[PDB]
Amino acid sequence: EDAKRAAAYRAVDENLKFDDHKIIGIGSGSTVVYVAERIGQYLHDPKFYEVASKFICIPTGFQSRNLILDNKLQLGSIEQYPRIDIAFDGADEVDENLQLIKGGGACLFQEKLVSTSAKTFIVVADSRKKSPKHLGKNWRQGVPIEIVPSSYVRVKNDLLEQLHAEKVDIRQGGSAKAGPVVTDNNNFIIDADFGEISDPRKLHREIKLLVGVVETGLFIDNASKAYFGNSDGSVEVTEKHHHHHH
Amino acid sequence: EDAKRAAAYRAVDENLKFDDHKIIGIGSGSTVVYVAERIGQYLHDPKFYEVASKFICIPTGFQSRNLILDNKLQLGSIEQYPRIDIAFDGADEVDENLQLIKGGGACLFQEKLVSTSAKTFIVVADSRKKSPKHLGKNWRQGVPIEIVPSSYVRVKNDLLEQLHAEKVDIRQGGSAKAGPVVTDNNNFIIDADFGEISDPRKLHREIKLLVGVVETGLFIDNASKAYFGNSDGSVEVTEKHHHHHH
Amino acid sequence: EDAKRAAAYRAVDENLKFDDHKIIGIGSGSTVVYVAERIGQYLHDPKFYEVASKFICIPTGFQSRNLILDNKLQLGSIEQYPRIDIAFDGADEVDENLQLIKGGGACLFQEKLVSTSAKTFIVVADSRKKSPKHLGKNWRQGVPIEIVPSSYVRVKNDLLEQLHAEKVDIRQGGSAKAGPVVTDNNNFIIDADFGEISDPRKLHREIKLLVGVVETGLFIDNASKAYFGNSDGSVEVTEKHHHHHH
Amino acid sequence: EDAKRAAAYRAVDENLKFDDHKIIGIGSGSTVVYVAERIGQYLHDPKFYEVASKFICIPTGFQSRNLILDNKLQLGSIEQYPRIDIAFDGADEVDENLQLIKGGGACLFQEKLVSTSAKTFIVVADSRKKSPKHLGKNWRQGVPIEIVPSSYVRVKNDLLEQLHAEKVDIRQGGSAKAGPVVTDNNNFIIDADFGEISDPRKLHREIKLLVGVVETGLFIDNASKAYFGNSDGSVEVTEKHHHHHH
Repeated sequence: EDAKRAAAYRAVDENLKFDDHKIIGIGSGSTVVYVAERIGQYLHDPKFYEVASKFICIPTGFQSRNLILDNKLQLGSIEQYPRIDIAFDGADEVDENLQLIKGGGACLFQEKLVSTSAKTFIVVADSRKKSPKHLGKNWRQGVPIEIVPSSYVRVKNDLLEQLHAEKVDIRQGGSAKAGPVVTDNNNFIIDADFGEISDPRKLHREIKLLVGVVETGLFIDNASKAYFGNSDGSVEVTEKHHHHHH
Repeated sequence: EDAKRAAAYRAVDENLKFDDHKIIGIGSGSTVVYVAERIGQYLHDPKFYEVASKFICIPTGFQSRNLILDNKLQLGSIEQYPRIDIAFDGADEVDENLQLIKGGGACLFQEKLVSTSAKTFIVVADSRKKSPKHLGKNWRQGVPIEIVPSSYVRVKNDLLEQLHAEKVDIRQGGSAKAGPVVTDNNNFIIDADFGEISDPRKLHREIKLLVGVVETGLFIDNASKAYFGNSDGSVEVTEKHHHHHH
Repeated sequence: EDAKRAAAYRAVDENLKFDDHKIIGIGSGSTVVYVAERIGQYLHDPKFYEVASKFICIPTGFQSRNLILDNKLQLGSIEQYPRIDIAFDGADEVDENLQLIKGGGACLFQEKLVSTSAKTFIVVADSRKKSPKHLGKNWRQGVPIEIVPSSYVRVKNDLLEQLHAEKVDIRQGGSAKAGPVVTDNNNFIIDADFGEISDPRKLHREIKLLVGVVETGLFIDNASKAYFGNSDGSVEVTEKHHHHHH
Repeated sequence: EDAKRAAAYRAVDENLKFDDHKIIGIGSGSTVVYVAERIGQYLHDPKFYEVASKFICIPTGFQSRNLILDNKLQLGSIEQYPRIDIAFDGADEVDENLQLIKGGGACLFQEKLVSTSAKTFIVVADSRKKSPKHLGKNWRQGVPIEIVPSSYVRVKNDLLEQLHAEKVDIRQGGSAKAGPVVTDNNNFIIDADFGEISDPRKLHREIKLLVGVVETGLFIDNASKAYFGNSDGSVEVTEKHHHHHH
């Protein structure tokens, strides 16, 4: 939690341009908590209250919608505000090229609709999310894939037989819900282990073309920067072209 | 698990009438596992295989659908088989009048559609489910209530303000899903604590009449018997009119 | 269309209180078009622009959401604005006691969630909607009933067998969609003919208690006034206690 | 209706192999009516009753499910029977290479899930469906595209801006439902006019990769034959490699 907040405040302070940005994407993170918190803080500041009052915040589902309202920020919809200025969100893993695995919380669809509608997309995470090189290195649970519910047998068959997935499960709802997770868009989630992914761009397209697949947890050529919090208060940043700094 | 299986085998053996019953409701239990198992066993028996081959099993959602198929039983739909002969299911709590709290797994709607379509409804549970007297005694988490998603503020307001609920939460999906649980019928779940419920019949009607409420986890005048497993291998049975035996 | 607009402008002018009302319910009408239009006109007026700029308009689904935006009014959600000051909507039929049949457009659920969240509810219609006495007199197509999709056989059976409905059909989608209409809340619609309905309050409760029923198109003790347009430009008003005037 | 039935009976008689085929896909046609009818007729025949009794018929949504049951055929689900032997369905237009436009009834998703799960796919239509050359020649209403509901602005923007669509509309529900059609999979439908489509394979992939797109009405390299009924009782057949005959 320590690390999570560190990354978030730097991400907002360095990238949110009070002169340029009005439509802000707020993601489904447990790290974004501190993004919404930071933005909320600017609204409590007499210096920025007037400009921050006018920010319209676009959610990526229910926790996100909640984080916005609870921070007293204006809540908009992506349908009314389709051109987003800047979006902040978490990630389940980030690779050396700022390709992401997302969807650990089953909200990958609206996360991607928002992030790919944004001029700038910023990821905020704790340092464990930063892979030595490839997606699928430390996030071992699979690429989340949102699917039409009637297709779960077909999609599982295709992922195994055509795409050579190593492991494919329809995500179940645990103690909160018996049987399959249903998303905010009324879909199922498959978690598909592909091992370490060397060509995530190619992998995404292959999964996306499948009959039954709604969207993948692979976010490709989208994030412009990722901020990673350390417990020790420090923050590392990954940018495009393999450039990284503290 | 011990206790759970004990109750299940007696429930089936004593109540499933191979001469009379063809359409069988199979519930969303973690105790029903052993009901489907028991029924499956009769199908592996040369004596009963021919009759049990012809059973059509009606599920109460995805685990249930799964338990049926995995036990090699014929799978039907409630729409095609609306008159069910006998249904078996679990319960989160059972009172002295065989009124039930159900919905701990968020499948209360299809559980009730099936159980109230059945001539006979049998509950199978471990002994912890058997209340000293009232619903809400040992199940402290609230009556599950399935609601239209846009209504969660309204329904919460009505439950608190009109019905004097003690605690009202929209169930969240835990680590499997960020934000609210979505059911198999695309709805939300509210868990509403009403304390110990002295008139569950009255309570059910009041909740059911609310704008936003789809169905309640209160199963009223439905169960004809409940079987309760003890670890010690013993099985207690509650029947109508406060009659109970081993 | 003539008549429809007449009723709408009087309804708004006489009932929208610029001093008292800020949260306005806008219904799913083809007559409400002219309600949203009228409200929009006040926003184009330098006298009222500042006050009308601050109105927050709560939709009852997609046409409604559209009418609001296209009239340049602020769009809110019922979840964020649960206490509505005044709501305007259409009706498929109105009886002498201002009980309504609604749901001809399959939006009855969100229509009722909004209208019953409002301090004041005003109906706007053309004169054909005004029954000589009872609901079911000139609207012959049935009471719309929103139902959980898996329950359509059960609900039809109950409506016929328990409630003695005269005719029960699951509404089909016509040329736009093969098979059953699916609502904005992912439900089916049954249209149930009960003939002329002498006790709509009793009828509503009976349908609402059924397993599978989400909400009914019977709006009971909700509307405080109804405005009816004539082609001839005239407007008749029905109020509580059988009082009617031009 | 005349023409529609002609095509259907020949399609079944020539392609349904009572020795080889057990799992049969039944489509969402208004022409398939006569396919299900024909199959049903074989079940009324003492010669074929025993073999046809064992056919399991996989539906492509509600009319289809209905056609199966009403013809007394066994009803299965694609999840339980994922490998389909032969599927029959209609089409909104067929080109010279047996590429199809489908989705006029908003059931394109489950139609494609079924047809692409089949070893053999046969189209049955009246002669108006047979384009002189290209898709989009006589079907002028657009390629149906199933989309996640929150994405309708984004998808419309992408179709116009990236793919140069000529016309893009979110399909509305007509008199049966105010606002957007919702499909059996809880999605919206966009009808996108691309004019006459010279490379439907390329077009399908481009639309399918879009954020918000669930599935397209472009069925590519799927149909092995198409039967076209004439009023005059005659039937024309298109096969692979531009081969056509009566």
